[PDB]
Amino acid sequence: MTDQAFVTLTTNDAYAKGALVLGSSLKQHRTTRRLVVLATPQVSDSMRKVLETVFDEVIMVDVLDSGDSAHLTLMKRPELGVTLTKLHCWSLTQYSKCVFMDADTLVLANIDDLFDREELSAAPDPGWPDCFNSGVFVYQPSVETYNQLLHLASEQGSFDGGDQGILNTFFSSWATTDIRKHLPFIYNLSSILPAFKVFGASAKVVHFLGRVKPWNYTYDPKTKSVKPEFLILWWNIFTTNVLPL
Amino acid sequence: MTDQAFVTLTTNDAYAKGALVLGSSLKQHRTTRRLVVLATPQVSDSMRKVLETVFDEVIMVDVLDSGDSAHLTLMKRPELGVTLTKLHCWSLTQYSKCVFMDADTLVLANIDDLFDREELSAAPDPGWPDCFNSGVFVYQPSVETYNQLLHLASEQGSFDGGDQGILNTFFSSWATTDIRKHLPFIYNLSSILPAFKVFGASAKVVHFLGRVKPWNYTYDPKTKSVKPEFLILWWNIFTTNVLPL
Repeated sequence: MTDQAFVTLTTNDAYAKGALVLGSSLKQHRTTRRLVVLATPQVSDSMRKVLETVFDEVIMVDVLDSGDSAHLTLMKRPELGVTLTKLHCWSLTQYSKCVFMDADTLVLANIDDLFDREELSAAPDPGWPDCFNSGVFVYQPSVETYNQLLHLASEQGSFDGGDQGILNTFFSSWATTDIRKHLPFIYNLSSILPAFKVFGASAKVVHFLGRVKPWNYTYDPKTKSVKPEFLILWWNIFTTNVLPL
Repeated sequence: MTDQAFVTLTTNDAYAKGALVLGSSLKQHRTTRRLVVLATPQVSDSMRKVLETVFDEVIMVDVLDSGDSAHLTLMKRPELGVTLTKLHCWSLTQYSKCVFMDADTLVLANIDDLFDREELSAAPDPGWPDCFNSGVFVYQPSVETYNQLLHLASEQGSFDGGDQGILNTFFSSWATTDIRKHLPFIYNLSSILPAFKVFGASAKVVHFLGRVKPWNYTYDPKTKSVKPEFLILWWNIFTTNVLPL
């Protein structure tokens, strides 16, 4: 299936270690789709070489470059540099449908059935459930949709300063229209109690939303612990699958 | 509209002060439906007299009495006394459709359009959004449905020990079937940040989920403060509307 792909984003070498675990977990449960990672010039050249060993395409996005399609929007909204870089996922018109996943997510089972969904399909966000969490969403690349999002960013910006705010404003009918575009919470399980004991075993994707990202923990290979099984599995994939590359 | 009603529950005099504010807020925004409160013998006789000044029906429920329909279930599940008392809302077969609201909720605008919904319509719960919050839900009373819930309580109980767990287990298709049965989050806004600045103004019902209930705060009538505008409005309705009764 060279027609569809999983898309992620790395703005530095720290988040690149998260995408390496995400891409390895996508390979571990045997995905038939392509693996795409969007990278900025802040990612070092040697870290991009490590990313090529996991992902099928390492696409460079530099919103600071005047030739970039989102550069004029950046001058109006200089605080949305990361957001405008992520919005380049709609520019990947070589694919018909994609599933974007942030670098701080981890896959626990095959989620290729997400490509049976339409744009825009996303899981509900905890805290404000009438907004979807932009950590995992199924979309369809389009130059039209991409230019629509850039104009919305220039006109209004983002009410949370990130991508989730503007994406919820653009796809504002998500909470009341089609329930098939509501992904189950197990496709984007927030790391932040009795409900977990009943449904947490059916988790497919865990979203690390804590203050300390998984790669910023101090991992002890002797005890296989850190300074909670999901955080241990992240470092297990990182040491077993990612490092020998 | 003597055919439909709002239903609440009071197990003691402390929660009875919350139902007095809830019923007063329902009267403040002019509801055309009946006001029903379920009370246990633990509510004092004089507090029931105060409840009759607000609600149209004060219905007594005593699961400790051997003649109660849920008494045999209580012997199997002695920890679900409050839950089995709340489940008596389905026994109110004199109404065709009802909207249950917990005593720790507060109404900010007319929500009579909730009776355009079907059973079971409820708002998503924050924390685990694939489960609905049982603080506000639209249901249809039925002896059949009530006996179905009692048997589920005897067989499995509740995975959270309260009503929300068993109600989510019984109405398990809520998260994936009809989106019209997904009430907007403003119909049950949890008191527990950038999303509030955009949508919080459209709030219709606020659900006080904090550790300290609104009636357990120390209210100073001089400064109109407590020991945050929703907690102030609760005590304003309590002092202006409830006390002169």
